[PDB]
Amino acid sequence: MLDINAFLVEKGGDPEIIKASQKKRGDSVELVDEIIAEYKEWVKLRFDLDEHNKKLNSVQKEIGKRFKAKEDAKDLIAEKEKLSNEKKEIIEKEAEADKNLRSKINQVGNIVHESVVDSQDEENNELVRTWTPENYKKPEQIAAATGAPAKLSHHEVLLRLDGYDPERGVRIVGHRGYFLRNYGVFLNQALINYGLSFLSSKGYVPLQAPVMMNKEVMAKTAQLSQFDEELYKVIDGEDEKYLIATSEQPISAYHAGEWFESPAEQLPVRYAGYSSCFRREAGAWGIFRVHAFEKIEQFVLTEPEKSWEEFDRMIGCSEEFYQSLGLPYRVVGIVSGELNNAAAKKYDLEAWFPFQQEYKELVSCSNCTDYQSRNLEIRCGIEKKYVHCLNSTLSATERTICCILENYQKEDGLVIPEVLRKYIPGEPEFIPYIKELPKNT
Amino acid sequence: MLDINAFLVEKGGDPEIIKASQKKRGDSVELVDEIIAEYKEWVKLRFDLDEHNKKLNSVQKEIGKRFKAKEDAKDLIAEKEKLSNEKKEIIEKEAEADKNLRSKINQVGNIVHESVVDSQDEENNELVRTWTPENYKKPEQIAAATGAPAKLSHHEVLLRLDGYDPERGVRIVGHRGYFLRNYGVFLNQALINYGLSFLSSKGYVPLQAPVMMNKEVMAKTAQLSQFDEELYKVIDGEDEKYLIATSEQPISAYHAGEWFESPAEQLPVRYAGYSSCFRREAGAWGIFRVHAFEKIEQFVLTEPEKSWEEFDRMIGCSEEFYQSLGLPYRVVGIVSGELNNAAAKKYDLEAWFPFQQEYKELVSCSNCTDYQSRNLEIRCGIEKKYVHCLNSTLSATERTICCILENYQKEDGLVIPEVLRKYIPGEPEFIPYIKELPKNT
Repeated sequence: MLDINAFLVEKGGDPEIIKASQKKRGDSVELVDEIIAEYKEWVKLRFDLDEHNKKLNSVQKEIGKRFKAKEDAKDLIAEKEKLSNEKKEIIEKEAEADKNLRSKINQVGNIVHESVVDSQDEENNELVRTWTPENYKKPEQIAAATGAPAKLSHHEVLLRLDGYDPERGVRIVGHRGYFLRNYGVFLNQALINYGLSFLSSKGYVPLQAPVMMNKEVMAKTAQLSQFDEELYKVIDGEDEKYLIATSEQPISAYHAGEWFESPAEQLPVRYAGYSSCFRREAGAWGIFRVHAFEKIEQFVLTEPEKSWEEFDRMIGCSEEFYQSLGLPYRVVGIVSGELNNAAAKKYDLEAWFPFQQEYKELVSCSNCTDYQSRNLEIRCGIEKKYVHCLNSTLSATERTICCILENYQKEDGLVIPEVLRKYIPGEPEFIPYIKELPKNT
Repeated sequence: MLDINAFLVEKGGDPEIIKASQKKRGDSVELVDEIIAEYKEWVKLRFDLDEHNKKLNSVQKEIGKRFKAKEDAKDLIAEKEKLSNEKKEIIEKEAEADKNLRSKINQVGNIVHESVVDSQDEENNELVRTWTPENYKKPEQIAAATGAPAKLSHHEVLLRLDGYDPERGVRIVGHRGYFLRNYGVFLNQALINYGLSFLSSKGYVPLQAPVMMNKEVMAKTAQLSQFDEELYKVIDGEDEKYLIATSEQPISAYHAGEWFESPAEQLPVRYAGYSSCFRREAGAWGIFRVHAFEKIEQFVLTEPEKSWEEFDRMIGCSEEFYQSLGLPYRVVGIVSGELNNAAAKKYDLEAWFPFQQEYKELVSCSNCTDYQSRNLEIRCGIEKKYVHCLNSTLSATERTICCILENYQKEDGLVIPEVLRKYIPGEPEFIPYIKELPKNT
């Protein structure tokens, strides 16, 4: 969340900027005035507590004196007990005010970066750049890597290759359930390992995260909507944890409570996160939108002064990865009304799906500045200064497989993307269709 | 579970053999007599239902006649309604008897194979065979692959290599939580991919299973104790699923309700299962006994006549895998009292851990005959004949890493097992210790 002082003009803050941001987000603007008002009540309580402390200390000294002189102190004792009973009430109120103030601040989104387009409608997303492989004329219903008619959807290609089983998957785990089979498995592993090797060659540290997280830690990195909507809860006898939606969650907390005190030397720290991911929300057929999938994630901590440059570097890394796979794409700047609480700015890389004949999101890249690091107490250098946290998908692997399937299909099977070959037993350049589909021409 | 007819001597069954097996298991012997008694009550109910059907049909014809002749039928109508009211009761009882009978049978373990040692005490496990690499003199406190003093435990080696993070892991997910880091990640992926390639070269079909399963399917393949003890439950709004303990669970159900009608040609079917695994029970330090880990599993369906030969083939496959990693081991035949419900026979491969100076289980191999396939209705050929199901660990990868760490350690770092090198970026032959431990000599 934002610093309490950001709301307080008298403490160098900028509440007007927070109001403008709230408005761009399409979120409550009144919340800002409410926070400021509650802050003043909290301050009044603190003053009142301090005055009671001093009066109490004072009447204590008098009682000591009274007893020393062997004089009755009933009057002072009465005053003491009254001041004491008032102090009790004030302590309770201060605690309540502090709690409610923190809950309110927690509802306010990060300050939307000035570059972001102000709109609630994704039709207004910024077209940042477009890339095509140089031998792919234009995005159309043609497989980019083969020049073949993009005749089959990703689900159909995968079925014909016998690379997954949605029917047995649904029987065993329900909605959108699936097994991967034979080359479906090898392709998924190839993307995971290629992804880890690609990032490690860029100095990222491979990090495989646990897929369960304690509630209290998760709550510090993820917004409310995410719990009562997005995350599966795990029951462990009497205890509960959450399954993660992305390794960004546990990895963001990896350095919680730590301090990069010599940041010129210690930062940036860059992690190639790997984990399975679980989402309660997944809506057609295929492994494009499912409840469980794997992701290689970039997660980076930087000095506050350097996060914007790193943002460009991280999307550049993802772009380079998709270029290496020969997949056409565009990069779009997401409108303000579509940012989650933590993001100050977000670019999506959306790759061309030639059967679908549309660009579909494969990557999101966000600068969350110090919104999470403040909660997680990840300090930077010598109120407090915190690191900036950025996250960017490298590959949601099953979804990336869908894009590969549509772009590498041809009449008799699938061409294997060159960079993935070394990661698959036999280093096949091509794998044939094994099965015909019921519906065909 | 066992066939109902196995309990019925009059139906070609062998209840004495089931009693003997129960006794070997240290489970209830009385359960067998109880099942037989309840079966007879069920039969009595069925007879009574059939007699009521015939009487009812009979009195119906008379009522028709009576009405045809325009005669009063109050007497017949009364008899009809009485027979009807009795039929209602019988139907309800039959359903209850059938339910209780099935619940009882479900409690009876698979018939323990005659080769299995009859005992409740693992000290009596059969020593089946022992293997050592030919340049490793004997199991002692010496790293088998390097000849170096096995000075460090697996946890210490992994710490010195900076290959995992138990401290940040525990903070984020609690008990035994961990991240894998750098080479810890690459080694885990290497074992997964080596394992898949090793089995696929043997004709196994790679199969990556979903890690969630619907309750009703899980209950058909896994015993009661497993739910109220072993499995995490997942909360999905109003619904619930389980996280799997091993890909053997969903893969055993992969062919549920299917029929291998030409088994000479269609069987055996062999799967190289891959998934993460989740266990509520994990007890020191390290990634040897943890709540979440990955496993490559052999899962095989065969004709009933061929399962014993396949059992030998499957343990042979696991042995060959450990031999290829240079890890000394022994194979032990688990005593009757230690078999789970489904296993008719189980071998554990236990690998030598030179720091621990003990053999520790890395592989279990079981022939479950048709105990699960009967529940899952997986038929074989032309009462009913079902396939046999066998399962054997190829590698619990994090645990296998522990064995590698102790056996490949030397004074200045870790030798990378030769077969894994091709799977790790840079194909390192050796990786140096990066960190010193607080406690040392």
